[PDB]
Amino acid sequence: VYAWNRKRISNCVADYSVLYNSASFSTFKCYGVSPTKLNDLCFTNVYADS
Amino acid sequence: KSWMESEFRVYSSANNCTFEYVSQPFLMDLFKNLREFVFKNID
Ligand SMILES: *[C@@H]1O[C@H](CO)[C@@H](O)[C@H](O)[C@H]1NC(C)=O
Repeated sequence: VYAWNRKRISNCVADYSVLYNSASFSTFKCYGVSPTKLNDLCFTNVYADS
Repeated sequence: KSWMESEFRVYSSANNCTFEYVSQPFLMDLFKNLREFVFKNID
């Protein structure tokens, strides 16, 4: 966690519907946006912090 | 019986990358040819 990995995602078609239905998630909370609205939203960049 | 690239020394470091894109891999061949390009930085 102190060295959390960050991946920069850009210039690609994000597939939120398939991604959110792939595995089992014990916690899933979105703030400032709904999970299903992302299929209709466009963003400059994405940061994936794992 | 074919040239093979083995040296690339252009930048010493690369930090805080702001874009990256790689096209599909291919083979480059190692009467003339003219390659013209127009580079425009707008908006
Ligand atoms: C990269 O960005 C971070 C914060 O976004 C900053 O602290 C760091 O100094 C930047 N890297 C360089 C080489 O300036």
